[PDB]
Amino acid sequence: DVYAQEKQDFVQHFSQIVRVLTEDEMGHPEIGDAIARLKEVLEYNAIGGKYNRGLTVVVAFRELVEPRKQDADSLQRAWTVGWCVELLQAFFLVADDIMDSSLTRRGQICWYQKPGVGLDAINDANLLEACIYRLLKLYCREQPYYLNLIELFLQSSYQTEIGQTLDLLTAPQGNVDLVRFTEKRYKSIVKYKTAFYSFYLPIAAAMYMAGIDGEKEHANAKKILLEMGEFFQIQDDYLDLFGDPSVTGKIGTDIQDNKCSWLVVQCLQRATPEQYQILKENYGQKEAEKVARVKALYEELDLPAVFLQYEEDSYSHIMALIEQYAAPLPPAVFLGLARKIYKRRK
Amino acid sequence: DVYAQEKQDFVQHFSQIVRVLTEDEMGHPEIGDAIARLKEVLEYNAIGGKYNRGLTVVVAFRELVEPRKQDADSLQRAWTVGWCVELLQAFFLVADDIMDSSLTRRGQICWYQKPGVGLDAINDANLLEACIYRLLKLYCREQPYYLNLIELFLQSSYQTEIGQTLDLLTAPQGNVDLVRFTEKRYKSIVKYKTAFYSFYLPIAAAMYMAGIDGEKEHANAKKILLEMGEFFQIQDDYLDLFGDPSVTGKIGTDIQDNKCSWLVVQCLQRATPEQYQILKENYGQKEAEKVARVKALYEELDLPAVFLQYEEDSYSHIMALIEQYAAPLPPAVFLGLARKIYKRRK
Ligand SMILES: CC(C)Oc1ccc(-c2ccnc(NC(P(=O)(O)O)P(=O)(O)O)c2)cc1
Ligand SMILES: CC(C)Oc1ccc(-c2ccnc(NC(P(=O)(O)O)P(=O)(O)O)c2)cc1
Ligand SMILES: [Mg+2]
Ligand SMILES: [Mg+2]
Ligand SMILES: [Mg+2]
Ligand SMILES: [Mg+2]
Ligand SMILES: [Mg+2]
Ligand SMILES: [Mg+2]
Repeated sequence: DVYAQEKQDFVQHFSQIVRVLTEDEMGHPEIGDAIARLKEVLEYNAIGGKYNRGLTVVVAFRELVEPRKQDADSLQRAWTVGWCVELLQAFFLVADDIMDSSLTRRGQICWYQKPGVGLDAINDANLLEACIYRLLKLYCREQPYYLNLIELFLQSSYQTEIGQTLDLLTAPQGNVDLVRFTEKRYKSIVKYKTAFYSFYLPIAAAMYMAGIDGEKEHANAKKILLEMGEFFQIQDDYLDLFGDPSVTGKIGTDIQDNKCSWLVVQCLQRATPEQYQILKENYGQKEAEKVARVKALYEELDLPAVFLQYEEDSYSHIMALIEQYAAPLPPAVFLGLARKIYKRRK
Repeated sequence: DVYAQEKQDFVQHFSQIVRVLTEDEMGHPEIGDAIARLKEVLEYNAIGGKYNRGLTVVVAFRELVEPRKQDADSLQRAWTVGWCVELLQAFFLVADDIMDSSLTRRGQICWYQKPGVGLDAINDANLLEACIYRLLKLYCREQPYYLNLIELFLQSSYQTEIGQTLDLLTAPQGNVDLVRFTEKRYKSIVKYKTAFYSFYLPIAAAMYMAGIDGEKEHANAKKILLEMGEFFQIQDDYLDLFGDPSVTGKIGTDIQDNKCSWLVVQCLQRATPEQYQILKENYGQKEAEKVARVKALYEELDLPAVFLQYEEDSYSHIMALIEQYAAPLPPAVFLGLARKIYKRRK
């Protein structure tokens, strides 16, 4: 609703972000070709997703700062920092698509699959990460929350990389890992790989920008936001397989990649010993017929209906956590975000 | 000399660095497997090089801080920050070896070529980068130079990535780029990809730790150190091809990878029109016979002797820059480093 509202406004600011990041081109002409590559990287990889994280920073900021303190420069810093969380996302996805052997992202061929790009996209991804701290320095360097924001982005990156490491370790190519795909492990993976940077980070950044820096306040927000991020990753796994690629913009790879998906964890909890064999013989391999076999098993087990029920119960639980932990922050802060992702198809 | 001295001391501290980075394992057992992977990454990828950058931080620190201000904690911070520049190096090399299709590094198979690793090494490389800011926070957070060090590492990373981008852009696979391999372009590539992080960064970090933060002082040091780093990269290119892989620990790939190497730039300046054709038909391709053809051309052109002369003249020039710009810093600071790299065979 409020997200829907701010969406055109937020995307319109992207041209300024690009302009400012590429403005070193007059002062140091010797790096002109690299800066033209950076602009190409930014245009391809920072546009076309939902902008949920960047929008959350902007919306939260507006709801947390007294309107009389929202002058032009303040607002600009807020949307700049929203764009930083978007650049973080861009960095992670570019690299992740290489590591997951993915084909499409946000409705187009993955950056690394473009002819002429390939593993150069590794450097590209890191340049996106570098842009975050260039923007923080250009816009927020004089603010009392500058160090807090730097440390929050760096810590958020580390936690996300640790998540990514548990993701890759639980999914060896070439090895059947069924014994490792447990509820407990799944929760640990998604807490680190998705929830810190996609839920806690944007709200925490707007909190620090609003001068809300207390540990108790951050720990309360974190309780809501981490559970929100677990739920969002369960949706992401559901969408990898049962989503429409023309709506989600991406082709699924979790089964081929041997991933500890929410779907395989649920499959294992309900599997007969015979169906367990079907999973063991078919999971984590590149053959289309083996992937289809696993999908048919999930459908045979009513997993889409089980996903609908989990989502209702978990949404109710997040709503209870908001009732417990939102204060003294406006509940709308957390609700706008829950409503943006409840029942999402992309 | 002084580097030779501090080398066993510096390497001995690596076990503490590992211990402290892996100490989150008692508090959050859920990330234990990721932290065991991080230790494996650190042990494989942070050990076995020359430790020139880490040692430079330690040596410079000792020479810049009054001995009476060098207490146990101070020294520990200094070697910790030396280890940060080593982790930066580890991050860059792991990723670079993927992008360059390299085989060996520091005397062993490149991390990404280890069976079971492959493109997971992308996440590994970034975890190494994350460790830098974890160590800065654990050891330097209360110091007046904390922000300065954070911003120096982040800026140094960005400049190095911009260098890497000019390197990749000047070396397209599958395309003959001979027209782009100019003196001017070469100097711009190596200034950004090597000189800022390998020469300016360690000395600048020890300067900031010694409370030397003035812009004029940093700009003078930079003049010496950037020229030093250009010269060091010219040596690196010379070693890619004419070095002993059992001494350098790495197999060369510049000719196969179509790189704007110092050697190809020199080859082009002296080539007859016929030899230019030999280069055009043979450079930037994977065939062993084509690589050998290019090497024979370089040897036919006395390029090893031309490298010896350039090195003498450039070393003399760096020495002149030290005479002009060292003050008020001890010249030994820059000389120890020049002497560590003059005439190096690895
Ligand atoms: C350094 C870089 C390799 O680190 C990361 C890169 C990407 C990610 C990450 C986190 C959460 N989601 C994704 N992508 C999703 P997605 O491909 O969009 O479905 P996942 O592959 O987890 O299902 C990537 C985490 C860390
Ligand atoms: C994000 C990551 C991809 O960025 C970088 C990674 C590595 C480098 C870099 C800088 C200087 N030297 C190297 N390696 C050398 P080397 O392989 O050791 O001979 P080069 O391939 O330039 O000849 C790598 C620069 C940036
Ligand atoms: Mg993934
Ligand atoms: Mg993925
Ligand atoms: Mg997914
Ligand atoms: Mg390279
Ligand atoms: Mg290389
Ligand atoms: Mg080299």
